[PDB]
Amino acid sequence: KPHRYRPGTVALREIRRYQKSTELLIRKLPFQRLVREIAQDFKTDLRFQSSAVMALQEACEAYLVGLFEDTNLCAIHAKRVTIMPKDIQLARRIRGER
Amino acid sequence: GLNLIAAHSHIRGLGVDADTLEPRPSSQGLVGQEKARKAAAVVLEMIKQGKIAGRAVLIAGPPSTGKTAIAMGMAQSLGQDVPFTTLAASEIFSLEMSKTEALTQAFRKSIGVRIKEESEIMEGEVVEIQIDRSTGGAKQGKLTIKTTDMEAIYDMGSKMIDAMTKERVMAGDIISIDKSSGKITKLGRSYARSRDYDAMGVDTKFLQCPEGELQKRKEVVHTVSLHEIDVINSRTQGFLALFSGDTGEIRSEIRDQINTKVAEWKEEGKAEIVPGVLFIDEVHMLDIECFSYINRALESDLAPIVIMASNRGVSRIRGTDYKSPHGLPLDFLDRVVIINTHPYTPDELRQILSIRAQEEEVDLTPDALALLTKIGQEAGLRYASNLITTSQLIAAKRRAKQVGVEDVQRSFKLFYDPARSVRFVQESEKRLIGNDGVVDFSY
Ligand SMILES: Nc1ncnc2c1ncn2[C@@H]1O[C@H](COP(=O)(O)OP(=O)(O)O)[C@@H](O)[C@H]1O
Repeated sequence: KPHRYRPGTVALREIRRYQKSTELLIRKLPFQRLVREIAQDFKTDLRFQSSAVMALQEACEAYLVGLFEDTNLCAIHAKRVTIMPKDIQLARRIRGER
Repeated sequence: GLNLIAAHSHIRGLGVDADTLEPRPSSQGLVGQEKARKAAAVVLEMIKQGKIAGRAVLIAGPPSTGKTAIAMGMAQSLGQDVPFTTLAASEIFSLEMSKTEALTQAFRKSIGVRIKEESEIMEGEVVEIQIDRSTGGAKQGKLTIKTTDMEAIYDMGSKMIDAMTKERVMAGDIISIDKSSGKITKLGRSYARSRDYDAMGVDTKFLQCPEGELQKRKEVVHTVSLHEIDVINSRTQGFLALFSGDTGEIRSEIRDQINTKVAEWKEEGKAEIVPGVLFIDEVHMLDIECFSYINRALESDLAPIVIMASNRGVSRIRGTDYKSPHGLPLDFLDRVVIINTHPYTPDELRQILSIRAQEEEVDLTPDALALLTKIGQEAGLRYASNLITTSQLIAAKRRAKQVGVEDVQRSFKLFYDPARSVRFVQESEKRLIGNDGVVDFSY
């Protein structure tokens, strides 16, 4: 019979891997299409430099990673190990952002 | 615009004190003719009052004495509230229908049925249209609309999704929907969405969003003539003949049914009857058969007031070989009261020329207006009025900002009046083809 780790073991292994690494976690081409899709609604035939979209991944991933940290504190303040949408909503609202 | 300057364009009304029917010496573009304008105002009052049916009024007087002007003044002072039909008596000699049928249709055109109705209209800017078109189509879809004051989303029924796709309704489109019919009119494109309209050319206009509630009852007051109801009932697209013509002689029993039904709608209070005016210009072009029909058409309860103009003296009645005043048979003239228009005094010519020089963009120097007045006395109001346009065109050729005597003199020299034209004819009788057909072409 093959091994199976307990619920929460690999979550911690994953935390310790991604907090040690720096490489980008969203896929490149799916994000380019999201940027160009957003840009179309502002102005047609816009172009982005590759550095302009790569600068923009780095900004938004840091925004999401930084938000998750604030929401994780809202979860454990509710004595939950589990983050839930009202944690996102509390974090942003304390930040004056929702 | 599409209305150019025309002979009657300066007539804005009848020019009469509404509190007393006293004609003001000039107002609303009418000058003099005071007694005739007072009488036409008394006719105008009883037109608006509606209680009196099938009276006939003749406006009689020499040419250019303002008979059409007074008729146009009444039309301008009735406006849209009352039907106003203008008939040149030449028009009833149709090849499609007998002249009494043509003359019946003219009477029917001059009675309005006024019908008041409501509908809920939904109007706003399209925020989104989602339609799945899931092989077939129109399965399901959602519409979001906003005003400045509200936003709502709607699930659409399948025959509304057909309407939306038929009108190619798009995000940012400002639409009204009549709900009970389900027709969609695109009132315009919202300005905030302008960049999405990549196919629209730069000539495209844009609008601000609608304001207030998305839905309200809007009430329409229709007025439809008895003639339109007659023609609608003639054939399966009878109304289509209200445009092309090609109505036949509409059968009398159709009209008799409609008269009964309109009396029912009146008694039921669903509709009101609005009696209008029929104006018959140069009524002496009618013949003796027409006048015999009119005599009894006027006795109908659903008869308008009929107003008529004649240039004619004691003159031959058409379709016979004897003469009567106005060219109208005495038995018809017994049913008619007569308003007389008189010739103008020189100061009234001066005022009318001044008004006509305001309606066209003309500056007259004071001596040019005096000379045109003198020409008006000598050669008639209409000719001097046509010298106004001519002089401005000559002045513009010499690049003058104001019309001077030199321009009026060029006009008088270049274009002959009727009397000098007759004198030219009476001198040239050998070169002009006579009533005998004889003419000499040699020098
Ligand atoms: N009393 C008046 N006030 C203003 N304009 C008038 C008056 N009488 C006639 N006219 C104008 O002079 C022209 C000739 O008069 P019109 O009414 O056509 O006479 P008729 O119809 O009897 O031939 C028209 O352009 C008309 O507008």
